[PDB]
Order: sequence, then structure tokens, then C-alpha cells
Amino acid sequence: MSAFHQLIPAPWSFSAGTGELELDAGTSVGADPELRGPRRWLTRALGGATGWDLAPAPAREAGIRLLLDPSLDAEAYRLEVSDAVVISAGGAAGAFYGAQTLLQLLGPAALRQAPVVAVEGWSVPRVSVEDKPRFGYRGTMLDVARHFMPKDNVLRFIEVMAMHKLNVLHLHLTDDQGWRMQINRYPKLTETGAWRRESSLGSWRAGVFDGRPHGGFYTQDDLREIVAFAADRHITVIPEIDVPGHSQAAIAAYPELGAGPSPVEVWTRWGINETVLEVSETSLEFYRNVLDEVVEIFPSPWISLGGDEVPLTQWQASAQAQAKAAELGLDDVSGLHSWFVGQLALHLKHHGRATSVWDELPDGALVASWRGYEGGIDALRKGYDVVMCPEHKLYLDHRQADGDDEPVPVGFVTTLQAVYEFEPLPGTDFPGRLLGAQANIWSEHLDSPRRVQFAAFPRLSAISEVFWSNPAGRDYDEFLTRLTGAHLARLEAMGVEYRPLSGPAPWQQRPGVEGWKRDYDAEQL
Amino acid sequence: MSAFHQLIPAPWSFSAGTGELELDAGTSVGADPELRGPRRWLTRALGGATGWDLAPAPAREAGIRLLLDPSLDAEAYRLEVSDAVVISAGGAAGAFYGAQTLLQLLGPAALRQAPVVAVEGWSVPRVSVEDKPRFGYRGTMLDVARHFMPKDNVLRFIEVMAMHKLNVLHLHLTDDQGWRMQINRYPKLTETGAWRRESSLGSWRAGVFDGRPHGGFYTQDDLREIVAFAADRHITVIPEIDVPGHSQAAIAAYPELGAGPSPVEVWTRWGINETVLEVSETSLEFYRNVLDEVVEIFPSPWISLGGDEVPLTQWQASAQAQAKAAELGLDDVSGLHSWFVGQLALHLKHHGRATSVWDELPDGALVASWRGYEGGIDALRKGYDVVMCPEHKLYLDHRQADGDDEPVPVGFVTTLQAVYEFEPLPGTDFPGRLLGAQANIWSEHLDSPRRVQFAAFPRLSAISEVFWSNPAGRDYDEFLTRLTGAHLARLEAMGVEYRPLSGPAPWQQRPGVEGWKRDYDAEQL
Repeated sequence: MSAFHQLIPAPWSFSAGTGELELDAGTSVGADPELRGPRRWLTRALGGATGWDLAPAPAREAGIRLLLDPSLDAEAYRLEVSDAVVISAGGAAGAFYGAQTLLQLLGPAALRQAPVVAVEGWSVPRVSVEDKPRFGYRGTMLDVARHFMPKDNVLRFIEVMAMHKLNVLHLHLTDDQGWRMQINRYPKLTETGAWRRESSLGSWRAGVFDGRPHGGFYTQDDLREIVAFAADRHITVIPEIDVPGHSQAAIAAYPELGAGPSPVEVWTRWGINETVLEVSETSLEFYRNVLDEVVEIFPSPWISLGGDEVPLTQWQASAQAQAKAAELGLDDVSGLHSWFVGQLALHLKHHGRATSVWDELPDGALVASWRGYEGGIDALRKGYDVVMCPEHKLYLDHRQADGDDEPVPVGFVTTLQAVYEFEPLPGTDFPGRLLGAQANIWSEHLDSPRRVQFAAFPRLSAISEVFWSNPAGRDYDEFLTRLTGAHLARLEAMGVEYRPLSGPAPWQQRPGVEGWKRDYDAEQL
Repeated sequence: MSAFHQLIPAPWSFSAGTGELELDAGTSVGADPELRGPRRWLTRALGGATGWDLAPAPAREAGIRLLLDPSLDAEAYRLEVSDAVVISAGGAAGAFYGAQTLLQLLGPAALRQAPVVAVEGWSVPRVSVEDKPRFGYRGTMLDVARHFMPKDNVLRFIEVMAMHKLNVLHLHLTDDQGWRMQINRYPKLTETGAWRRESSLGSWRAGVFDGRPHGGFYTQDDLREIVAFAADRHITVIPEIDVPGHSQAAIAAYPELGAGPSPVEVWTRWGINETVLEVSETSLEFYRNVLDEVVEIFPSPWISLGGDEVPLTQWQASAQAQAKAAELGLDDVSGLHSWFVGQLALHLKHHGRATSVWDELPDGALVASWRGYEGGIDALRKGYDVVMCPEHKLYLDHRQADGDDEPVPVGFVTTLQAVYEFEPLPGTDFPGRLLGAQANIWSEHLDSPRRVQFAAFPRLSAISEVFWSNPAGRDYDEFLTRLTGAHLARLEAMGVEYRPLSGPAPWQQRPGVEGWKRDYDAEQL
């Protein structure tokens, strides 16, 4: 039983000792100054689950000790179970991840917000663990533009992320179908842009609508909170304001930003919009003002500008766009795209931030590559930093099985096993560096936080392992036994309603709602 | 500025001193042994909001002291701001409520789950407060049978309740349209009973359906958690399994429990069901087995059996019901109702629990009176303990204003001011005693936790004052200035999307969805 553990993500090295150390209600928590942050989080989480005081004690003297070890990487930790619980780390984030591994060692009741057990004693099996992340950037994107997620649910989603040792949350805040961020200078962004009349029901290709208004937004205080909440859990929040395309919500609010039409209203359907920004000095000024407030709220070194999916139809037919391309000396009207994003990227640079985009900038530019290995290596050749999120691998809005029993089926079949066997560009030594990978959850069809949970899990659990663990020890069948054996119980304890392995629960189904089924091989030939 | 405060519920006595005491990151929390429970909660809540350690110190020696004062009532506290923050209480619950009053004194940022402010210092104005509850039972009912509320949202709703000093949560767990509680002996209750094919859209009188499956359930561990979560906040959770009526979900699961029909399925519409339990030894045994598990999960001295709304049609036409009434020597088939509930009430008594019902038992029987003052005083004459929840006053599923702009309008117009001016039976000295009052939120039309928040607030804030505060100091116009001045900001900080005073936000509206509009005066004559 020496190599046996049920932890996910699996740690890099694990050894079991003999027996169990018992923790009573008197257990105290020590930490070195650098780790006081993680001490607070553990105290709050475990105190809630056990009803214990968990009062601080001098670090070397305590039941649970968090100790600084400068020879370890910052996100790396060592966990030792002895006469005491000793977690060594190179930094706060490391100590935090050690803490998570501890909670898993205590069992699922350690993840509840109030005690569900006796609390006379709990036991931690005696083990030695040594752990570090494989990738430094382990992401998830959350689309709150398509369906607004109430703040309570966002913080809960973030809590579940940290439990999987995911460090990046890419927050897609704006799109054709709504604008979620309150901007003080431009009140209509939320007043007008934060809601739509109705929503496509199923794929936009079925042309049916639900008659139900949808909307909401985060205030600046709400965003601050989310950022602070994530920071306590060592998650970086990268906001995205998507430009020049996916802009109809902003155009509805402030029509000057568009070409022209009857007044433009927040888009009620999915898919790609031919209606986009009119690129010009006024648009530019508008979005510099927006990015001024963004940068005040979000401390993140990257800020995402999107840049995906802009049809040139509007620009080609635009007397203004034509004029603009002449003034700049561009070859054609399509160069305005590169120009517009670059001007904003420059403004971000003025504020000390690198830019993040989906494709195609200053030095620290980060590309999120949804194309395959080729588009990825191509962006490295040019010196851009890369994170992989292939559309045919890592998109979690895509159906989890073949057939008609999955709710609103769209995209490729992307299964638990397929996702677990995924790789990021597997000696060319280029100027660009691979930061890591990210999973994207697009919200068109997920109209409640329950549906988002169904989409994200269990797959995101397997993905968290792909991002964190050692690729050498990878076997799907082995992973399953840990998933079903322990981890599903942890997800249940955290309030996450996932897709059961045998398929959707009857209340998770949505019959009569048309999806769009894609096949990756068919699209190649 | 000596009588001025923005606290809701308003405390019984309040005096402002001069200046502000500043709390730094070194602030420590002391408590007497009885209050260690509330010390833990404050530490968790305020630590989360400030990023402070809030380490324990000897009680008399600490920045925030929670001190036992046996001369105060258990739910009563005194709060003193000085060189230190001193909260005196007669018990844990008292200290808890003092803590809440403290958080309000620090401002809305104290209610966030992560710091949104500088945290260099916070200031508490120097004040003396003396406070007790007017009613000992201050309730809210939550219908999770009609629309299942995910666990994450339930705990958040409970957190918002405790902030208003509400001590009772009446959890309506089962109905025609679903059964939310997992029972180990009877797996189909959840497997079958926990979901329905679709739902009425609007009033059942419009006969239109949404085509959308709905369901979910709490496991026993989930319920335990909710009970423990509530207990940490001094909220009693009274579960309700409604019998003999509102039973079609249980009948779907186990058809023997009904008369007969094509197989019975979970009800898809609202309103009163003619399909009810067949009262008999087998039904009785079934529900004793259910109440055996309930009583293991919920520690509450009361357990609710419902008893509302049973049409006699089925029983009058039932050869079995007729036979049964003969065997017992009842006058007619309608006496089986009283008999069935009484047998279960007896079984509860065996377990040491009093019974709770909606109308019409052993000594500790509690009646929840939805009729007016008359039905209430009548139940006191008979010695039953009473809590008031008049249908024309305290039902929060009812529309908050006249007209067509309120979403799915149903019931009487029940406004913020009307609800704030409400009273419970205003020297007959009967055997029954008035425990308090309760507000009920029926979930037929609230299909998300957002909609539930819209229904419950701001009204539940005014109600919390009616239940807690002194009736002498009651003026609506004064209340408004506190509501708009401070409290709405507190609700925003806790993630609660309420009905704005000027009416529903555009994304809160639901046009095309038929309600049923009632007028209280018209129904009298």
C-alpha cells in the first residue's frame, strides 16, 4: 500500500508511511512569515469543516507547520506526516497547494463548509509527498458574457479551481450578447449593454428563441472581490474585453462605435457577427478609457483583447474604413484589425501590461492558440509566448459523448479519456516560450451555474492533472479508479453537479433543443 | 448625531459616542468559553473580509472581546465601543447577533468574502448598543420542492438570513412536483421522485409548459452540512415532509402509496392535486421509516408534517378509505386526514419531537397559521403553539407591486411598506402561546436562485425588523432612509440581487408569462 493514493492531480512523488496521525480540536497552525497568507486560508477552510479553533502557534512548534524552503520552486511543496503535519514550500502558492493536498488526505468532509462528521478526531495517513507543477500556466476560461454568472457562483467556481491547483482564470467579460463590467465613465455599457431581450434556444441554426430576457453585471466592487478572492487562492484573473469583433453589446450602448444600422440592440443570437467596431480615433479613445478602468481593477500582468473572428464585410463596404486605411498607408482595409489591436496593446504597454490575444504586438504578447500544434509552433517562431487551448481538445462546451442523450450537443465529441490523453506540442529552441495550457468553457448553451458545472466536470479534473502532474505516470484506467474511488466524492462535497460517468442524469437532459454536431476528421478532408 | 444609525434590524437602544476606534491587522479576538463558537464564526467572516489573522487572545485582554453576561437573555447582547470592542451576551446566539451588528458598524466591505479595501485600518464608530429579539421565533420558509436550489445557493441564502438575525429556516422538501431528500431505505424517492419531465410556465391556469426537465436532490451528507451550517449561525432548520396531500412525487416513486391511476409520474403543474396518499397501514409504515431518517439528520425539536390542502374526492370514492373509516369508527372518510397525521405525530413524539402543521395533536404541536388573526387566536384557544404567516401579508412569492411590469404576477399586491407595517394578533391569556412569525417563499415561479432573491428582497429585510426590533419606534419613511442609505449596499455586498425600489431591472422581467392576480378585498365579499 506504499505507492497507493487517491489524490488528484497526482503529485510527482508519493510514499506512504505506517499508520495515521490523529488531529484533535487542539491542533494549532504555525507558519513562517511568507506563508501567513496560506495559514489564514487553511484556518478558514478547515476550521469551517471541523469546527476547530486552529489557533496559531510558533511555526516549529505546531501541529500543522508551514515552513519556507528557499531551495524549492515557488509553486512547489513538500508534505510530511510525522508526530506533526509539516508542509515545506518555496513560497505562498506552494504552501497553498500543500494545504490542498492535505485536505484531500483528510477526506471529502474536509471540503464541506460546516462539519458533517463527529470531529472527535480526524486522521491523516502518514505520508511523504514531493510536488511541483508541470506547467506554470494552468488555465480555465469562463464565458460570463453569453450567460451572466451570479457572483456567489463565480467565487464557488474559483474555489473548486484552486482545489485542482489551477492558477489562471480567464474571464471573458464582454461579447455581442452582453457586457458584464461596470465602467464609471460609460454608464450605458451596463445600463444598455448588460441585458438582452431574449436568447437563441439551441444552435443559432435552428432559429428558435426563448422569449426570456437575460442579463446582469459585476460592479467594480464585485470585480475587486473576485480578484481578491482569486488572489487569496493564487489564481491570476485575466480579464478579456474582446475587440474589434464580438462588439455588438458595446455598440448597442454607444452606437458611434459601429458603422450604422433601426437602433442597434444587444445581440440575441449566437455565432459570428458581421456587425463590428468601426475602427477610428473615437473607438480607440473609448477603449483606452475602458482599459484605464480595467487596469485599475485587475492587477494581472496580461490583459486580453481577443481579436478573434472579425469578418471584413463591414470594413470593405465602409467609406470610413477605406479612408482610414489610406491615411495609415495600409495595403487593404483588413490591416485595420492588426492596427486597432496594436494601438490598444500599446496603451496597455504604457500601463505596464502585456497583451493577450487569440491569434496573430509588444514583447510580452501572449497568444492563446485554438488551432492545432502547427498554429502554436508558428507563434513561437515569431517570439510570441504561447498557451495551448486547441478547439478540438480543450473546449468544454463541446459534447462529452456521441449521440442524442447529451444536452444541446455541439462541437466535437470530447470525452473524459480523450481529454486526459491530451498533449501541448510534444528541440527547435525558438524565441517564444510555452507557458502552459487552458480549457475554455463557452456559455451560449449553459444557462445556469448547474449547466456550467455539468460542462466543466469531470473533464476539468482530468485536465487539471494533465496541467499539474508528471506525464510519465499517465494511464487512463488507473486515473479512473482514483476519480470514481475518491474524487467524485470531493466534487460532491464542494457542491459540484458533474456529468455522471454513465451519462446525464434525467434532470440534466434537455430534449427538443437542437445542437450542432461536428466531426473533426470530416472537416479536414 | 447621537440617535443616528443605519442598522437593520434596528436595535432596541442605541447611543453614539465620540470618534472612531481604529482596528489594525493586529486586532485579536477574545471570548469566554460559552462564546468560542461565535468567536470562530467572526474570525472566519471578518478574516476573509480584511485579510487579518484575528488570532485569539485572553478574553479581557483583546481588541474584540465576547463576554458572557448571565443577566442578559440568551439571544440578547450589549455592544460597547471603547479602547476596545466589547460584546456582552447571555449566550452563543446573543454573541453571534452582536457580531452581526459589529459587521454592519464596519460597513458593507465587512460582508465581502475577500478584501475590497485598503485594510490599513478600519474604523468602528464609538457606540453603546443594547439589543434583544422581540419574537423568539423569526422564520423563513424556503420551497425547494417546486424548484430545486443547489446546495451552494442554500448556504448563501442561510448566510444572508443570519445577517438579518432570522433564527428559523423552514425547509419545504417535498411536494407533488419533486422530492428533494435522499432516503436510504427507499432509493426511488430520489431516483424517480427527484425529477419531473417539465414545468408549467406561469400560472397552471394558462396551461402552457416549458419542455424542460427539472430536478435534483440533497444527499444525507448535504443535508447534514446545511444543518451544521445553519447551526453555526444559530438557525434552526425545520424540515417538512408534507402529508397526506402534495404527495404525487412520493406516489410516482412508490405507487402503492396512492389509490391508482398509465403509471403515475412526478407532477408537472402547479396548484392543488386531487391525487393524494391512500391512508393505510402501509403508507403509515412507509412514512415512519422516512421520519426515522429525517430525525437522524435534523436535530430540530419540531418536524413539519404539512397537512394543508387535501381534497376528499379520492377518499370519498375509495372502497379502501371507506373500509378504513369503519374499522376506526370515524364519522366520515374525511376524518382519516386527522387520523393519519396524528399517527405520524405520535411516531415523532416517540422520538421526542413536537409536530408542526399548517392547520387543525400532542402537546408541543405548532400551528403555522396562514389565515388571519381569527384562525390564529382559535388555535391558541385549543392550546396549540402558534407562529403567524398570513397568506395576505407574509407570502413572498406574491407580486411586489400592482401592474404588468412585475415578473409572473400572482397573489395579492404585497409591498415593502405594507409588509413593514404588519402585525401578529395585536389579555385573553389562553393555553397556546405565540412563538413568533414566518415569511414563506413558494418556488413555483422562481426557477433560479436569482429569482428567489428578487422575491425575498428587499421585503425580507423589512420583515426581519418587524420580527426583531421594537414595534414602538416604527416609521416606514425613516426605515427607507436606512434601507437606501446603507442596507441595499450590504445586500449588494452579499451577492443578493433584490427588486430595486423603482421596480424590476429589465433582465428581471419576464414578459409573456401569465400570472394570476388576486385582490384581497374582492375575495371577502
